[PDB]
Amino acid sequence: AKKEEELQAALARVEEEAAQKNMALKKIRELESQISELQEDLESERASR
Amino acid sequence: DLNLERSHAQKNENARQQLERQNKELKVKLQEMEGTVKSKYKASITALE
Repeated sequence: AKKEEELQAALARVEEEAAQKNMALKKIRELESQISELQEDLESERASR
Repeated sequence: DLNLERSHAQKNENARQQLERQNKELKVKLQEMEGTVKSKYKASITALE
């Protein structure tokens, strides 16, 4: 029961950590997309200048 | 008296055996309760920290 109880807690940590990792991964993709759009504006603004 | 004395001696052996049997179970319970408490609480304290 000690290892079984501790195993359930360890498994729950993976699920809890996976939830935060999913949001972090999605935020990284969203932030990366904004960097691409910002880079295009810099090149377009610099080219227009 | 010999037969009656043996009954008391035999009964004492059963009572003495129960104390010895309970001592083995008591030591096993105390040794397991310390691990189940020191482990279930140590891991939980690390998660809160």
